[PDB]
Amino acid sequence: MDVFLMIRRHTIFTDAKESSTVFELKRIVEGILKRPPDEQRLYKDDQLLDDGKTLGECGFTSQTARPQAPATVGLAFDDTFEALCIEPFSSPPELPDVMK
Amino acid sequence: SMQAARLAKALRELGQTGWYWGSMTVNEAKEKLKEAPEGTFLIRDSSHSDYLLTISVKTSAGPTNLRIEYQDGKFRLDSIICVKSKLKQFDSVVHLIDYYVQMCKDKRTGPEAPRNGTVHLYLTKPLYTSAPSLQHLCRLTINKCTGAIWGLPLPTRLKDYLEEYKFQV
Amino acid sequence: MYVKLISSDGHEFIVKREHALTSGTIKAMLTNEVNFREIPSHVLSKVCMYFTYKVRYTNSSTEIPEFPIAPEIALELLMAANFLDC
Ligand SMILES: Cc1cc(CNC(=O)[C@H](Cc2ccc(OP(=O)(O)O)cc2)NC(=O)Cc2ccc(F)cc2)ccc1F
Repeated sequence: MDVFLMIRRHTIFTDAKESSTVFELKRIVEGILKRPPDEQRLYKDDQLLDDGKTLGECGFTSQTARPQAPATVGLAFDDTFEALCIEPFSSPPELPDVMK
Repeated sequence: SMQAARLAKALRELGQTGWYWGSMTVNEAKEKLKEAPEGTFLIRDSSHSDYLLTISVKTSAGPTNLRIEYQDGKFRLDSIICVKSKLKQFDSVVHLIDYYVQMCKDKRTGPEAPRNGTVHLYLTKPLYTSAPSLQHLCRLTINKCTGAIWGLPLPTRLKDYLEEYKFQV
Repeated sequence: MYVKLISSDGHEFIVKREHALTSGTIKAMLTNEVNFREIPSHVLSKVCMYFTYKVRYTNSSTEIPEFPIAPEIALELLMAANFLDC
């Protein structure tokens, strides 16, 4: 049922239903980001998604995207759509040798 | 006294575990543990006049219950299952737990019962009442890495928080 | 309803305002944005992950799973969790 994700752009925390459509996701980004769904594109892994399918039909499960380990998703916003660019987070420093 | 102080200290860390269930019944325990994987455990108050706390743990046969004994400032598993010399004593009931948990983690004990009579307690992961503090979820994580917290690149105040709960479960 | 949280390397995070109020230090301060200038991004992302893990599993109805914390960021995120009071 519930499936917890992370929309990341150049990151949004949210939960969704396994039966929710991919178009239903573009409506949630419209609320906060204030951009129309027609000006939106999603990219699970490196693959675009049809707005008619659901999250499960695109490979999202409550076992894969738990709240403690949420599977993340990407977004690409003039004339043409932009490219999907997501910047990783900082690198955790080296382990102190005692904790190694 | 030394007993009275160490006693209240034992319950105070028991409140920090997040897997202490206070006033709970066996039937409430049997239900909350009916679906958990083998090895899941919890600690609750005991319904016997001579016992305070009791371990409720899931096995392949279903949930079962073991009582914890207190005698002259020492915690140990119920002495009616084995000779007392084979039942290690402790100060904090949490240290008792962490010891029997870490033994199974070290594969010094398995889910099958020994045939030479010694105590057999299979414990894996605890069952939490509520999601603990993120702070506490590192105190656990850090303790699974090292027991020399005072040799860490930490502020002294943070280390004193670690020293209050030194266990790995 | 939503809040934006900024890290040291500038990474922006948008979570439910209820998810952010589990942290006590954030609750006192509530524009609808907060800049954390000591907490790097790799730590800032996990605290929000703890926020969901806290809201979803405040009830014991569902079996609470363990929160996975890698030992490398444990030192840092303990200091951050003490900052945010969560
Ligand atoms: C793990 C382990 C177990 C044993 C022997 N254990 C028992 O035979 C206990 C006795 C007991 C009963 C209540 C109790 O709770 P309380 O009295 O409130 O403390 C404490 C102990 N019987 C049961 O479990 C049967 C049962 C099961 C589910 C229920 F829903 C109700 C009852 C020896 C070694 C060992 F390694």
